[PDB]
Amino acid sequence: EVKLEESGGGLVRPGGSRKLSCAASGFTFSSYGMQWVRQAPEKGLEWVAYISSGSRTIYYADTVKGRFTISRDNPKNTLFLQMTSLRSEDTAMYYCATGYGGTWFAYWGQGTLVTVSAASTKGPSVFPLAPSSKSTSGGTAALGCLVKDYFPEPVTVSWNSGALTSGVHTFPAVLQSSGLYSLSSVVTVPSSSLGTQTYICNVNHKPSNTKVDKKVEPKS
Amino acid sequence: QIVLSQSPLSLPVSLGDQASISCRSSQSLLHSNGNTYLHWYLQKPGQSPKLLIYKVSNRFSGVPDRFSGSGSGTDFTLKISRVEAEDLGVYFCSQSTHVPYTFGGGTKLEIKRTVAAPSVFIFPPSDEQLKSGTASVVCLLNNFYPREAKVQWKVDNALQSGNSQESVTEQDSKDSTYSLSSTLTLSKADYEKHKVYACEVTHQGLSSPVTKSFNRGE
Amino acid sequence: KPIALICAELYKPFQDLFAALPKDCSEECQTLFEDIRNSESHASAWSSALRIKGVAYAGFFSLTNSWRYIPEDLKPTLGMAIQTVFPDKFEKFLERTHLHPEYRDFTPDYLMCRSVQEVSSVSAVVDRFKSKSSEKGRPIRQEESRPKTESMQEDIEVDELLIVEVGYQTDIEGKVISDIEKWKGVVNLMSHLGIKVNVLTCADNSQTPRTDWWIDEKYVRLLLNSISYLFKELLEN
Ligand SMILES: [Mn+2]
Repeated sequence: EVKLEESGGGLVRPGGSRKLSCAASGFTFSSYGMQWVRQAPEKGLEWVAYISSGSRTIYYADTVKGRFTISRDNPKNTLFLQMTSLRSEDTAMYYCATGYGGTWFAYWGQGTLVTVSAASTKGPSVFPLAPSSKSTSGGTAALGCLVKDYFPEPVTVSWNSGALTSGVHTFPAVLQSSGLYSLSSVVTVPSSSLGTQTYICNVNHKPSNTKVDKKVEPKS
Repeated sequence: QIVLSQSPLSLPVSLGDQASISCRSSQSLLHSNGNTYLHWYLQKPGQSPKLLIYKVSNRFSGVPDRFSGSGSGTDFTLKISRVEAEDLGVYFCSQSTHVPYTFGGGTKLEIKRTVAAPSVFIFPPSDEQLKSGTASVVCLLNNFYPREAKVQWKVDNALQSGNSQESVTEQDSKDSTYSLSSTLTLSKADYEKHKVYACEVTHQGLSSPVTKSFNRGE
Repeated sequence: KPIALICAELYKPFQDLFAALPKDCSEECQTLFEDIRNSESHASAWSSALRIKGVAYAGFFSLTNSWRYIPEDLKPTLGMAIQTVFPDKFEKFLERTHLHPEYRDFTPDYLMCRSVQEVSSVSAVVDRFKSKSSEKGRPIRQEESRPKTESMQEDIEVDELLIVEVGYQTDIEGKVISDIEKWKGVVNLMSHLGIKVNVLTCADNSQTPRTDWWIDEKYVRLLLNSISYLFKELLEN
């Protein structure tokens, strides 16, 4: 099975550097050109670099020329990307890819997220969005959590430790002008269940090693 | 650079129907070796891209035969013969004939469904947040289709600008609807100088714009 | 000293030379040495010595690189290499060379293609020249045709040529520069034909340290002890 596994992402301050790696398995890695592609959040794909199988030919996108270096260690089945003088516009998910016989992107990794920013890692403030008559329709009530002012991204929300998945909408984060992120997560439930059913939102933010379990109750 | 122009930007399509996506190249993609390096990818929401078609019309191994490509020179098309719910996501053409390798901006395949009006709910700021000196008011548009919607805030009937942000889910894989949150953020002080907090929602599924509101102290 | 006494003083160093040259090369260098022995003027002898200098170097260049020495007359022109290697494009070659017909007759020291002599790998040759140029500061110039901004491809092999220009002269920079300037037009012509060619040019002189030439050190001692001493004794006397 062809697989590509990227590593090395994380938080980096503007002007800083990072080295990304991609472990290749399931094919003779040494015979094939290797590529890096990136995707800024909520944007399209943007090709980054190519390296021939024997490293004789290397291509760069103009945006990264003079700052990024692609390279490979064929005995180690590993592809690299040295990133330097990073800018916030480099904030992206970085994928390694290969054609396994051509210059098209046949095989992709799961990607690794690079965040370039001077904002400081902060776990989220979690506030309940309480069910009420203003959030009810028929026999259905909406409730949720506001997950405010955390950094950098991935945060994960679950409801009742993941037992509650029907009707859950966790919204994509919005980058605030403070440099921090915020989102909300809502769920609709039977309004008859209020008073009897405990609703707890579980906010996990691994970058700050913070985990928040907020209980959402109807207010009085 | 070679510019790839995709049309349409978004392609609402009913289950079972055919879909066609166009990709136009700003220069011929015919390589001097005789091949044409125009390729088609699908990116399902929250996943990494998948190759569908390489060199114009070659279907990648494992790819369902409902996908096909054709064209030459500067004009290329991807056909989905019979759309499936799984085919939801963004479709990119890309070329590797010329350095830099480039992508089109993507076509968002949208599954058609019957019109659904949004359920509109409003959430006053929690007491926990008000103690921290800020008030966020959340307005929620739940389970609506199509996506076009207009949401505005009015505090004591005065339109608000510059103090709200909005976020939309991807199209739901099960019921094909969208949800949208809009968050108005006031300082606690500004929040305590007003009474009526209202969210006005326009959507083609509503007989008229809906104003969901609350009075602060209640 | 009489020309015929210079040849005698350097009969052994020129036998060691002719003994190491490719068969067709040493036969040429031998005919020229005789003309120099029977030279009736310091002019004609110089002109003969000049031709030995270049011919003997080109043979030691073929030796070091394990290529074939092809006497000038038997060397292919640019038109002959495309005719035979890119026949589907020779007609368009001729059409695009109406205002520059001289391009067709260009005749490098080595006109090779990848499996007109054949070479295992064109990219390998270019890497060796670029390596020595970077490690030893040896002036080279290199040009690769490239239609538009086309990328290399991994799914198909293309036929490709390699054009090499060598030289043994005091002005190493001027040669690499003037060589690469003569091929620029054709390089841009191949680009417009979709033909992949690589032009390499280098040069050595006698002040170049013996371990840093484009020919094996042994060949260097063979040329300095013979063609160089000659030039010394040819002017002085
Ligand atoms: Mn020459």
